[PDB]
Amino acid sequence: QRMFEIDYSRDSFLKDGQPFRYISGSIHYSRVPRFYWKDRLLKMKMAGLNAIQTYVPWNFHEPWPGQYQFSEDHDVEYFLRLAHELGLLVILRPGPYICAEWEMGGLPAWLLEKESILLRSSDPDYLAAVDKWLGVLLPKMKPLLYQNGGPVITVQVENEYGSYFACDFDYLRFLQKRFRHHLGDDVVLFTTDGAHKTFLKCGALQGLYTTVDFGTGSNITDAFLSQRKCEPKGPLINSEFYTGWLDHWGQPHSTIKTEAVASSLYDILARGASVNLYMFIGGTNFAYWNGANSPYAAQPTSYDYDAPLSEAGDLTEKYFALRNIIQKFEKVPEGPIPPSTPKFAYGKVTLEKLKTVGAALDILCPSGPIKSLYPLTFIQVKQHYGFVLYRTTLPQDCSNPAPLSSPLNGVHDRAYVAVDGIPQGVLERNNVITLNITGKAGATLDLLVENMGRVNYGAYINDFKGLVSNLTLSSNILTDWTIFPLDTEDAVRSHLGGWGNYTLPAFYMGNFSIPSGIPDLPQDTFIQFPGWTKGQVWINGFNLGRYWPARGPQLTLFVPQHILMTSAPNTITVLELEWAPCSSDDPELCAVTFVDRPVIGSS
Amino acid sequence: QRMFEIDYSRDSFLKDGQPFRYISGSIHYSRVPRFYWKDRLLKMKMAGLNAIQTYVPWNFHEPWPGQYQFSEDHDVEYFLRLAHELGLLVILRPGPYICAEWEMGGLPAWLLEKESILLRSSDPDYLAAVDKWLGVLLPKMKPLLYQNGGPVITVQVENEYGSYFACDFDYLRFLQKRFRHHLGDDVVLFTTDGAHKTFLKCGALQGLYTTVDFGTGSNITDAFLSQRKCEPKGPLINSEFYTGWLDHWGQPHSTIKTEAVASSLYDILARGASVNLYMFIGGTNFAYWNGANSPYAAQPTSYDYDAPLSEAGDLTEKYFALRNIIQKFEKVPEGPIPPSTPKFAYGKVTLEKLKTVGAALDILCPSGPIKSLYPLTFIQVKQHYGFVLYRTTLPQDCSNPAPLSSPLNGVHDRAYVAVDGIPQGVLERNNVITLNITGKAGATLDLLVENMGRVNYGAYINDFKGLVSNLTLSSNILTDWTIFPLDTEDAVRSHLGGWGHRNYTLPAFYMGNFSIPSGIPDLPQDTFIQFPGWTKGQVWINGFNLGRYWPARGPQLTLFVPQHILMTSAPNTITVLELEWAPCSSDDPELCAVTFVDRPVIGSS
Ligand SMILES: CCCC/N=C1\SC[C@@H]2[C@H](O)[C@H](O)[C@@H](O)CN12
Ligand SMILES: CCCC/N=C1\SC[C@@H]2[C@H](O)[C@H](O)[C@@H](O)CN12
Ligand SMILES: *[C@@H]1O[C@H](CO)[C@@H](O)[C@H](O)[C@H]1NC(C)=O
Ligand SMILES: *[C@@H]1O[C@H](CO)[C@@H](O)[C@H](O)[C@H]1NC(C)=O
Ligand SMILES: *[C@@H]1O[C@H](CO)[C@@H](O)[C@H](O)[C@H]1NC(C)=O
Ligand SMILES: *[C@@H]1O[C@H](CO)[C@@H](O)[C@H](O)[C@H]1NC(C)=O
Ligand SMILES: *[C@@H]1O[C@H](CO)[C@@H](O)[C@H](O)[C@H]1NC(C)=O
Ligand SMILES: *[C@@H]1O[C@H](CO)[C@@H](O)[C@H](O)[C@H]1NC(C)=O
Ligand SMILES: *[C@@H]1O[C@H](CO)[C@@H](O)[C@H](O)[C@H]1NC(C)=O
Ligand SMILES: *[C@@H]1O[C@H](CO)[C@@H](O)[C@H](O)[C@H]1NC(C)=O
Ligand SMILES: [Cl-]
Ligand SMILES: [Cl-]
Repeated sequence: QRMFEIDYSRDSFLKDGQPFRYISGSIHYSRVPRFYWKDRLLKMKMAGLNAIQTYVPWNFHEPWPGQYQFSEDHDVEYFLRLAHELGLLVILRPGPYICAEWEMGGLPAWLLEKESILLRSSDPDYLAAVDKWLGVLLPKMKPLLYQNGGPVITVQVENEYGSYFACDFDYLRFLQKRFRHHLGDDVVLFTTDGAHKTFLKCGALQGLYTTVDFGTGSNITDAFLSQRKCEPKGPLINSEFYTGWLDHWGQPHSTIKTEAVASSLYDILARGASVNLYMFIGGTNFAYWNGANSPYAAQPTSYDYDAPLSEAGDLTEKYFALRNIIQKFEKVPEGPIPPSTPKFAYGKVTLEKLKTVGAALDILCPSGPIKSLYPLTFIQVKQHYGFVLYRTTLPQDCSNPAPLSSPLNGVHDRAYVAVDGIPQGVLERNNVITLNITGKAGATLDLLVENMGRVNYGAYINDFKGLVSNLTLSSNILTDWTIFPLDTEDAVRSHLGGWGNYTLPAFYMGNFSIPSGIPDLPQDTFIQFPGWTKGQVWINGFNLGRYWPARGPQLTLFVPQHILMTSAPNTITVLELEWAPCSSDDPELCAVTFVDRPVIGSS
Repeated sequence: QRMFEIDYSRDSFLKDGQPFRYISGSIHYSRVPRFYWKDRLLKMKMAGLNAIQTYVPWNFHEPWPGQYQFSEDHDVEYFLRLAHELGLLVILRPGPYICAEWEMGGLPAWLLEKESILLRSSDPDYLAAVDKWLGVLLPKMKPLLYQNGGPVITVQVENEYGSYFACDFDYLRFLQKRFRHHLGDDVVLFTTDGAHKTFLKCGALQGLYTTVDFGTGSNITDAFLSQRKCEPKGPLINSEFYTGWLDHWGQPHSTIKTEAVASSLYDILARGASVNLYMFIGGTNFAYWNGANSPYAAQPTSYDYDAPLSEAGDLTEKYFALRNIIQKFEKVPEGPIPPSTPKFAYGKVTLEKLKTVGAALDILCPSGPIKSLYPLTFIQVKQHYGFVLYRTTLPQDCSNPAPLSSPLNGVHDRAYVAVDGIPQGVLERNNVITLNITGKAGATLDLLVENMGRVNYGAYINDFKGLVSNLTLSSNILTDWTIFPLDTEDAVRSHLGGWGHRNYTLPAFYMGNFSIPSGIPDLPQDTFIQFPGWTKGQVWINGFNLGRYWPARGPQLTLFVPQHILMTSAPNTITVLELEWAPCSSDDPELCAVTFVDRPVIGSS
């Protein structure tokens, strides 16, 4: 009965045999707690959007081969039924690579167990993994297709493949074939590339509808001329019309002026194109989900993206401006719009040192260490995210400062160094490849190595983390390593088994109570770390992401109220990696602050 | 052993043998929805108060004799446990008369079934009923007494008795005897009166600790000296230190400056005096609970009182300044203060007229009317609050306007008049006792009479309501009356029988529905409803009577709507009973509407 298709006559979509144009906003269910899905979707519907667009991050659902996460916050099918229920159509972007400022562009790290794998190509081991994944994901998506009573109207194949070096058309044909096998022959399949013949050359394929992306700085006539070169008939489509842009730690927060977004949007819409706003809400890279660009620069925890809905889902000026623009082409729904959530400043919460990482290896590594003559990568020791401790012992005496070095810039991505429990400093990928250490002969040399996010774009998406090449001490190669994978998540959640200048990396814990019986508490809040330097934060064992007040521009992290409790005290755990304000006699300096406003744009 | 006593040697209270003085705030549980009890008491705790004071309005708990309300919003026992769980002490004021700008000063209207009753006196019928109420309420309060493990440290007997004319000391001794009977010999019993010998004269009694009240305009030294005259030894106590004042419809909203309150509080506390702030939160007079003053002037729906916590419980600047003053004397609790609740503007909701009151008689009055030669009062027809319809026929032709009058000024308190379904205007207690009417001989004369609130202070608390004396037409007494007491609360919850039982316009019901989405964490929120183009009436949402609106007079324009009576997915039904003029006649539906705004307007122009 229900039909969605391209008609090449009036250069648009037909939905059930009538002209249709979509006005869509991106929302990534993996960046919004499920608790807030309906709030974010309804606020989108109230803006006049007739569709949403989302990415399926493969690594978010298949963290090990044959092990799947489809429940609760990982419940993509529920997210799509929710959008359908609210009268929203869906543009589905299942990858397998999605880019998206997300860890390894969505590709699982365990693909790198074949060290020579060519990602995003007809590499047969890559293809076999993708097919297995498609064979799990696509049967789930099939009943959600418009034609089968669901909201899914079009499906993107890959993501900006014309920007990748490999240019493997056999790979794209494999995807087309497999998508067609699981989804049937009616579903509209499409690609998205940069709006210029140089990008379309390797991205476009026969039988996949070619669409472009571009933001407020591109000539709109030209951008659409580049799409029409590939598709002379059918809908003009901008699949990613930038409402804002991404951040990197240590760089200024990106913003795009409302007026530019509204002007461009009106223009796109008036030509009768379908369009998706990237992002409409950005949300947050919780835990270790953020990505990175080459040359190595990680994106921060916040994925606010200067979107119309702020990271916490607030209604912004930009929100109402775009709504006003869409009102010129559609009647938007009636009624008042769900509000920006109330925010509460819980104030200062004092922390106490629980344990250094060194002192906690029993619980961080219950299996015992892996021993190896040379250093092993994260992939080889079977850890994907977080931190691995690399231990050796000095061979020569170092009373005088000896150079500890990764000659091949093989510290991926940052390493916190200690000799016999004296902090020595930091090795930084691309930036600091040498550091002067001291200690006795037979001293324990510790390098705590952080994966700061796998690169999500470009040639270097095969980003093994860890010590990926040798380290040398006074030009001599350090050998005889004792490598500890670290179950930081497990250990924080069990209060490190205790259930019932630099400083050494350590866990700091405190807590705070919220009164019950109060109809408006708990509320959303923002955590601040003044005096801290770099680390990871959990509240009630929930990993809220990374803090780095030392680099900016993000100083506060979003804390959604639903992980806060009133029946029992809430516990905050910080893993500070470089310097904690906690030696002081004054214990009041060893503390975090909850504030009612975000600071993601610090100078 | 748990003890709380007056230390007469040391001019002080002893709590478990230690010196104690209290810094209390008034909160009336009958004026805050239960949903928000814990919110207000925690805000009051976080202010630095170590006690709260509250009244028990008898009529709130015994609407008819031997028929009690002690559950939910009427659950005083629970309110007190909640104050105790928060570590607050409680100063209980159970009347039996409480004043409090509350209908009849808390006295049940049914006491008036004896027309000649002398209230607040040793009149034997008033005593019997008081005694019966104390036998119900006081045994419930006994285990909440500090000595028995609860929060209650002192208990007020009567309320400003010294201001009342009767000066019946036997009455006071009767109360003391019965309070002692149910509560025991250790409870601290006390009285409150104006800070001046002319009030303390009839208020004070041996055995009851004498305390005073006074506000920011009183001389603190003179006030405490009047107290010391009755009580030479023991703690100084201002039982009602006014942080603001009451309103009346038609008068500007009363405010008292934060500075004057702060500096008076400082000085009271510098004396080592115990003090209670009246009000700390004021809340709302829902339904028909408001009182009035003589000469007749009703207090409005809002009981904001310019309190440190606003009507809807907001922290105000006054709150912070008062918290700061207390901090100078006492350590105040640590941690963040629960916030002002989020308010939400639901916007315009259109209503439409469902039925005039005239057309809804059968559902409003299902047992039928009472027939009487001359008019009967609300009490005689067994209705205490709301509206009573009086009906007769014109005994003569009035094709030329003829005067309808209540020569003895006996329309209590407002009558909405119609002849054969044509509205004629309004009769008003004091202001307008005559109204010109037209109609044919034998036409139906209707007077919809509103009880605007029984006087809560003065000699005139025996306020019957209704047509309390005869009407004349062209000077001749009108006879043969058909009187319909109106069951408006029931009729509204059944949607005028629609849902079954599992210039002027005719008084009429207007209804309209609005939805709020489910699965949104922060919806529904508190709101405020406004009535642009409407005149005077009653409003319900989901059958919860939010009180009276009178935007024609002010100063209150909005009414407070607590979030917990609002529902998701299921439509919320607004019912408006407009009494004088509805904006609903033109061919513009969008005029027939109300608006929900996110800020209160109780203090305008
Ligand atoms: C020249 C920049 C091209 C890199 N592409 C980007 S950076 C921001 C966005 C998101 O990553 C999105 O997932 C990409 O499709 C397009 N894009
Ligand atoms: C000037 C006459 C004073 C009448 N008493 C009042 S008006 C405000 C307050 C409350 O009504 C309160 O219930 C009374 O005790 C004292 N009082
Ligand atoms: C866009 O480019 C076209 C040429 O294709 C040109 O005619 C037009 O002026 C340009 N518009 C803007 C906004 O620069
Ligand atoms: C190590 O020490 C040598 C000699 O003291 C010095 O030249 C060098 O700068 C040091 N390492 C670094 C960080 O450059
Ligand atoms: C380290 O050096 C040894 C010996 O030269 C070599 O076998 C090994 O491959 C090197 N490892 C890395 C990661 O460079
Ligand atoms: C937080 O928890 C610790 C230990 O569980 C406890 O000592 C403290 O009272 C709690 N609240 C704080 C830190 O104020
Ligand atoms: C209050 O009255 C006393 C007399 O009892 C007087 O000494 C004092 O000056 C007065 N204070 C004020 C503020 O008027
Ligand atoms: C009633 O009408 C008479 C004229 O018959 C007039 O004198 C009088 O002022 C009117 N009274 C009122 C209350 O309008
Ligand atoms: C009504 O008038 C009659 C006759 O004067 C009188 O007996 C009676 O008391 C009056 N009733 C009222 C309620 O005024
Ligand atoms: C008002 O809502 C009630 C309850 O659902 C219903 O009985 C009535 O018919 C509704 N009217 C409108 C216009 O929605
Ligand atoms: Cl997307
Ligand atoms: Cl009180």
